[PDB]
Amino acid sequence: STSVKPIFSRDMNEAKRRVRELYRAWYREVPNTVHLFQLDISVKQGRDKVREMFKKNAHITDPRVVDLLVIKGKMELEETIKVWKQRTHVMRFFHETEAPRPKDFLSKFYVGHDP
Amino acid sequence: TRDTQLITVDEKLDITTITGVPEEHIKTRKARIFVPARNNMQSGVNNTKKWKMEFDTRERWENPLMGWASTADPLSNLVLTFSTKEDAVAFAEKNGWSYDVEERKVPKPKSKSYGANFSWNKRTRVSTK
Amino acid sequence: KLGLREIRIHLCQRSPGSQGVRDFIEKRYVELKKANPDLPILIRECSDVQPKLWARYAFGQEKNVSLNNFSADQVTRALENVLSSKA
Amino acid sequence: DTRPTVRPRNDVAHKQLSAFGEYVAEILPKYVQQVQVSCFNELEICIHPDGVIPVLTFLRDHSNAQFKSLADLTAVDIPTRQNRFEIVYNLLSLRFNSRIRVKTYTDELTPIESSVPVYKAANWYEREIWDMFGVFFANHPDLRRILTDYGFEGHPFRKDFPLSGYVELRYDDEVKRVVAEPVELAQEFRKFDLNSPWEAFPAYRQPPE
Amino acid sequence: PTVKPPTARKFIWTNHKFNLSGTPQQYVPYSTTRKKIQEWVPPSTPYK
Amino acid sequence: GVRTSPTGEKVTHTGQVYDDGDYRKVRFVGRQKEVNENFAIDLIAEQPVSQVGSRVISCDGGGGALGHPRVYINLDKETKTGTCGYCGLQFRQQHH
Amino acid sequence: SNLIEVFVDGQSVMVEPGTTVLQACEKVGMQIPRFCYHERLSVAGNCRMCLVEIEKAPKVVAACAMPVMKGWNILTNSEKTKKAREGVMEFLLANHPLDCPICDQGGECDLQDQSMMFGSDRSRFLEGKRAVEDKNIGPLVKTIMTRCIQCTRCIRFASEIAGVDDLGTTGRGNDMQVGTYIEKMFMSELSGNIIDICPVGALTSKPYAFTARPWETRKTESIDVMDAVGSNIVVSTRTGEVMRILPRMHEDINEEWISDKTRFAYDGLKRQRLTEPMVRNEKGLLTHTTWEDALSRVAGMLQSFQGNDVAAIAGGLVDAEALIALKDLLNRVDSDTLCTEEVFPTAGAGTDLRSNYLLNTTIAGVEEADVVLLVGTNPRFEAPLFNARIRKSWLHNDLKVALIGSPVDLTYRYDHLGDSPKILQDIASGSHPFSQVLQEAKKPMVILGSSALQRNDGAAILAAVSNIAQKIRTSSGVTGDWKVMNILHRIASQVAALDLGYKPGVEAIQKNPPKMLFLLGADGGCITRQDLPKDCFIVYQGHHGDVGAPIADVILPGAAYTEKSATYVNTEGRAQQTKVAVTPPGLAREDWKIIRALSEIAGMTLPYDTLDQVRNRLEEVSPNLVRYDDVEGANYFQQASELSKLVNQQLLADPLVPPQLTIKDFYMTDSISRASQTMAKCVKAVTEGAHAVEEPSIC
Amino acid sequence: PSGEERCIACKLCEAVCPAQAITIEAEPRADGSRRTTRYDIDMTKCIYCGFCQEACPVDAIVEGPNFEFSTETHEELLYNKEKLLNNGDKWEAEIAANIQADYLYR
Ligand code: SF4
Ligand code: SF4
Ligand code: SF4
Ligand code: SF4
Ligand code: FES
Ligand SMILES: [K+]
Ligand SMILES: [Zn+2]
Repeated sequence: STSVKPIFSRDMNEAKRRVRELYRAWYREVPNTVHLFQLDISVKQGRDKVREMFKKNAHITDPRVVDLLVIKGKMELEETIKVWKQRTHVMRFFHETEAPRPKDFLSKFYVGHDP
Repeated sequence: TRDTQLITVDEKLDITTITGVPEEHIKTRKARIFVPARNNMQSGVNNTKKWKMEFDTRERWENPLMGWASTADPLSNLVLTFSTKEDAVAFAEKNGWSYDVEERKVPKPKSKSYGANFSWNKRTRVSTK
Repeated sequence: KLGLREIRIHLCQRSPGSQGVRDFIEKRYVELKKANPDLPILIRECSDVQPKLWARYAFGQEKNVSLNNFSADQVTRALENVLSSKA
Repeated sequence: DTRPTVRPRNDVAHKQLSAFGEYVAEILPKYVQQVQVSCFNELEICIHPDGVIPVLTFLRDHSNAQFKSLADLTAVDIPTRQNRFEIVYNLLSLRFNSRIRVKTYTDELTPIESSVPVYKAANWYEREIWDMFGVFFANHPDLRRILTDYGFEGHPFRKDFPLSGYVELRYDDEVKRVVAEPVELAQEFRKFDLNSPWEAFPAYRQPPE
Repeated sequence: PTVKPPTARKFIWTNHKFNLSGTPQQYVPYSTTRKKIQEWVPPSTPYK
Repeated sequence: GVRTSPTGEKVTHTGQVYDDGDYRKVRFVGRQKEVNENFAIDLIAEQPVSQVGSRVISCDGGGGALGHPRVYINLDKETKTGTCGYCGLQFRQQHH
Repeated sequence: SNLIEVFVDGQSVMVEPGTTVLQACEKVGMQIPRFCYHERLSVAGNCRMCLVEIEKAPKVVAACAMPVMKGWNILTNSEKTKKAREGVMEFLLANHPLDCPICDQGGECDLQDQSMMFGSDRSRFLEGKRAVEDKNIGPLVKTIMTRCIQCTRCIRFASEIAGVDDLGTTGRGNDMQVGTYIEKMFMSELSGNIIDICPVGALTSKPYAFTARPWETRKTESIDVMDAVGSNIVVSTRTGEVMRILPRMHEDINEEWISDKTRFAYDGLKRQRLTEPMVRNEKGLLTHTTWEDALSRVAGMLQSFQGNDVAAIAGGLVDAEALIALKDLLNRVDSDTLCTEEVFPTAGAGTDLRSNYLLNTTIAGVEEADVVLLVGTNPRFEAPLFNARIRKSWLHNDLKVALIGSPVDLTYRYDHLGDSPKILQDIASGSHPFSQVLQEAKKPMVILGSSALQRNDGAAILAAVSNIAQKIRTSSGVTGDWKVMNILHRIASQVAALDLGYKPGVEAIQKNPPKMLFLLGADGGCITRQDLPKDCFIVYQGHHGDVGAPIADVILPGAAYTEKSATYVNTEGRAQQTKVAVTPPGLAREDWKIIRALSEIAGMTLPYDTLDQVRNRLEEVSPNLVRYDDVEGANYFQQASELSKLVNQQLLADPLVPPQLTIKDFYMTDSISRASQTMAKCVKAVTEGAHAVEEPSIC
Repeated sequence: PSGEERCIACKLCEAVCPAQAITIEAEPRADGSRRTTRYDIDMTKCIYCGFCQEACPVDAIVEGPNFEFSTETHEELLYNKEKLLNNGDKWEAEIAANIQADYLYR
């Protein structure tokens, strides 16, 4: 039952190799992206954001899911490197317009009914 | 048999990260797995044959301009259909939603006798047809 | 103050592990209530629950004691621990 | 066929297509799981997802088939099934003036083998399936989004994706660019419950549970 | 209409109006329904 | 008919008017609130009751297929006038 | 065993003898068409739409009334069966009015749907149609009787469920008219349910008239709180508004019926609502403010005062989540003065044992009982759906019913023992003739209403009634597990509050008058400002402005039962959860969130921020409040009686007069109902008639 | 012809509208008639398909002849009941004549 067709990785050790390789490519590419897209952020800010995205999923332990996340990341790399994206797409990771939303009970209580 | 060369994964299935759903609409949403009640205004029972999954209701407010009903809940009109409770629970679990299961209410079998309407010594005798 | 304010006993109706708690209720609970009239001792049965003894002291502090697989005498001593010693 | 309002029946095709289904099942037992022919005469072959290339190549190249054209390749999301995604191949044979549907299945994480080696038309169809349903086709020349926006996260055609999505776009003068924000609708989509409580088609009545 | 004239109803406009967009006579949308939830009016007296 | 509120705003045939403290009446500043002056409740009442000589009468609204679905109205109660559920026309049974 | 074998379209099904063709077809998943048959009503066999062919038989049989015979093969999809359905539908629609656009039954009509599936697509009726007079049977049911198909479901329901024989057939033939003949109102605690059973638009809801259509309404499955039966319901919402209340079938509670109050009191939730926090100004008048200010004023006094100076009173429509939340907040100031408005004797084992304050026999148990003794209660009005269960057993199982109270109309003939409480002592001693009945009864059932316990002699009645139950139950005649003693509650919050540890009644609040009082939905006027230390800081949290709000110094708006997911425990002890259908109106918030916020402002932050965390706390205080739709048995009845005998109080001479004697007292008992304008029309009707309440009905 | 509104709030137009452009709320009128309190058409959601005039059983809602109603603002294209009634009273003479010509094909 648990026997399942793999995507690329046969174990988490082989998958975590692809995660690290992907982080390398992203880390090289932020300096060019800031220059090419003419963004008003720093290279450190972009490299921090890459770290944040890689940290969000820091809990997964399924080799197949990690492969898909790596596949999706690599696609976003082809888009950004080849300038298929635009300045609006690259800057959507930073959520500049979204004013900070309350994250404490009292603040949520004063504004609305949401959990 | 299948000769693809397979791997063993003993982890539970969790696909939350690869579905594109914002975090707020996973952690804080409560799913309801139920068999819809029959509309008491009609006697048909074909809308009680399949399980459904719904989500908690959230705020709707009046549009200032026209008074329409405005919402910020993306999962407001999302209703899923399942053949079984097990299938529904599996789908919720792999998508990381918290769920509450309510068991099917089946009409109880009954005793129906047209003769009892004309009983000799019982209270089932009807006074009008 | 810091004395006892409430006692709650949770158990099952048909489980084997809670047999001890059922024995105390059937025999020694009546004696206890007369001894401590104004204290609220709440027995709340529910199917397939590990038996427990909850005690609420003043200002909301609460303690729990598991009564699983306890004999009736042990239950009496545990209640005597709560009633005697107070937080 | 003198009933004005009722679709005529063609039994000659039903006998012909049924026999060809037996023909395929006999030749490809290793993958064929079910063969059915419909009332309106269409043959469907249902296969294990590991026989996509063998079955498609046989149908394309066998001299008693010659299904050289891939009319369409799509997917259907059925959440209740543990393998929620049904992959459907519709093929056309100009030599014999016939059509055949091939069906297989997969789930969120299990890949299917790309059919590009068999039909070069499948390149874009497979990209659309990935973009819209999230099914991964292994050994594809270039698998990437084709219909969704750049950076779009999610697979819209899954039954669990909201119709209006999770984000919406507008132009913000402060940042002088188009920005994405969570979706708020002035008028919420009104879900109409239209199904009737009374059964309509007895012949499809499902056995009681 | 000089030959086959339109039927006469009382409610039909006697004076036609050209497009009124961009003018003081323009149409402004609004809701035609009354309030749904009435609200408790507190007493006008000082209790105690 | 159109009656005006103490603020001056016209009231609609649905009874809608913005109360004194509502900010939404600013949308009418420099523009207008469009209200139809022909109130259908007042115009139907003007139509005379029809005297007929049967316990049951039919109404199609006039025009045949250009009216409303045909219905039959009972006129056996002499404390009221039979009214059509579509067109609002009233009928009465004429004492034989 | 005794099962016989029949075939439905060739597939074998084993059915008990006496089963009908209809019921047999169900067991294979086929629903025979129907207009007159209802599983909870008597068989009539008059619509003729159930007709079905039996193979090797020349005549079609009415499935609703014909028992199956061994070997029969039932042809549900045969040409003869299909042609019979088409003919019947053709006769049904011949004189039917063309009213679907103006008929509120559109989209949920069985005549429409069964015409589409089992009827023809066109008419060959080239004649005129019948027209019928309209009949006023009250302000709740609209009659457009030209749409009636003469199914006699309303006649049977009133006779066989409501016990009222006011509906009948006048005339014969095509001119046969359902009605009252005279000008009469079908007013009853179950009147509205004729609307549901009527498969057409002949009977419809006046309050709901024209407001919506079936397809545009979202269905929310919640619970009713107007009473303690916990009737399961459906709340139909459109565009963030509540449009109607419909029954949801639960066999062991409400079957498929609800009371008129449950059905027609939803319109009071749109009037006299609390939408914004309010505080007193210098002049002494309540003025609108913000949650920040109002919660700060309340928290300052909570910090200042402590112990018995802080008190709370819980009302009838309070959820368990809020009840425990308030308890924790007041406990953290070392106050146990948590009180209700509904008295329950605290003598003996009081609330220590659940069995002492629950309807232990369950609602469904009445069907298995042989004798029922009712003490100091009008179950018709205190629990309309519970009385309907009694009448069912009265009708089908020949149950015997006795009453010790004022002679009321329960819709079934009963033995009136008397009104003085002293009869309860005689029934024990054996003097009274009814004593033998309880002793000869295999499964007797004794029911005491919470209304009678409100008397100053309540503790005496409970022990006397308890003593009766012990004697007969102890005698070997009663079975191993039959539970004889029962309490019938009229309030939805009581059982949960008792389970949670609340003190029943406001006696403790008058012994030690408090300087700060939380009124959590308490609109019953139990405690007023003449009973409290002058300068009391009263806090009212609720959804309506009725009696508690105008006297308070701070008002904290709260949600209603349609606006929150909350736990309510019925008289049985079964816990059921409501679900959100609309959200709280203005600046209103969920009840347990107001307390949780207040705790943080005051420093006494509670250990729960989510609903699933406050429900875990409910499990700690009572594990049964999270087991939804399960009845948990209570035992240890003998232990409770032993304690009750100790005190020995004295019964009073006052006769047992139920609070509600006529229908007029039924319609307005809580804040939501008092606000409702429909329940106001009902009261006006049963006091003066339809002389003034009658309204035009044209469509 | 009396001046009474043809609409009876059946809501068939609302149900068939492929674009969900119609919003309707109804209540009993002071004379007991089934009439609308809201009838709103969002003309920036409409596809001008005419399904709502096919569905109407009383010939109440019609797509008229006019095509020259372009506006300078979006809000002017969110039509309410009063706007739609004024258009009917504005265009009734032409609307009725066109129906007379085509009602035999319908
Ligand atoms: S009851 Fe109403 S909806 Fe049903 S067929 Fe008759 S008119 Fe139409
Ligand atoms: S009024 Fe309704 S329930 Fe009564 S006989 Fe007529 S159709 Fe049946
Ligand atoms: S014409 Fe416009 S309003 Fe009418 S049904 Fe079509 S889209 Fe809807
Ligand atoms: S416009 Fe016509 S279809 Fe729409 S609600 Fe009115 S009568 Fe019904
Ligand atoms: S359902 Fe059998 S005659 Fe009506
Ligand atoms: K009805
Ligand atoms: Zn008419």
